[PDB]
Amino acid sequence: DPQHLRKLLQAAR
Repeated sequence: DPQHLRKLLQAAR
């Protein structure tokens, strides 16, 4: 589930 890896990466500032 790489889609969520990206989502969480996108979550970090």
